[PDB]
Amino acid sequence: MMGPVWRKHYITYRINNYTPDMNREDVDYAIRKAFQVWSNVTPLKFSKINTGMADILVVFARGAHGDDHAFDGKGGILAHAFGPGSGIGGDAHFDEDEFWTTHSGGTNLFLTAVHEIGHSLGLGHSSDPKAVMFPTYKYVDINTFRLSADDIRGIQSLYGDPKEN
Ligand SMILES: [Ca+2]
Ligand SMILES: [Ca+2]
Ligand SMILES: [Ca+2]
Ligand SMILES: [Zn+2]
Ligand SMILES: [Zn+2]
Repeated sequence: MMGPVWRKHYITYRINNYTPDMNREDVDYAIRKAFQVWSNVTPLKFSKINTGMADILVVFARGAHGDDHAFDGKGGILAHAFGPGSGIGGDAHFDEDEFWTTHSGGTNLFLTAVHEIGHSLGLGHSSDPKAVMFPTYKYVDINTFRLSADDIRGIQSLYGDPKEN
């Protein structure tokens, strides 16, 4: 049996609040590129909103932060998201007790965002260590990063593929 999927292809997101670890512009870029990774291999279209309320709310929070799952300080769980649904549904939370970066020190925001957004869209983990949904964090360069076949197969078993033209 499968978890719930989004039942719409236009999905909005809003950045709740910004970590202080990085330039604001880099936060915006990383989340954006991360939605884009999944846009690239489905029909889904994501758009940022600054006011109102959105499907996927992106949050930086430490400790207990108001849902069913408290963060565990620095290290441990880096972040978590919730599968498609209303409300908390689809949201992504990043543990402020990490140090989020654009590089291979601390924890790389773009690559964790890709993994959390995977969950946002309905994916679970992968047993393939090449998949971005593998539950262990490893750095790879952003220019070079690609989804695995396994990641691709799982997202597209959910939303199908693109779609021209
Ligand atoms: Ca939501
Ligand atoms: Ca943690
Ligand atoms: Ca931090
Ligand atoms: Zn949370
Ligand atoms: Zn995960």
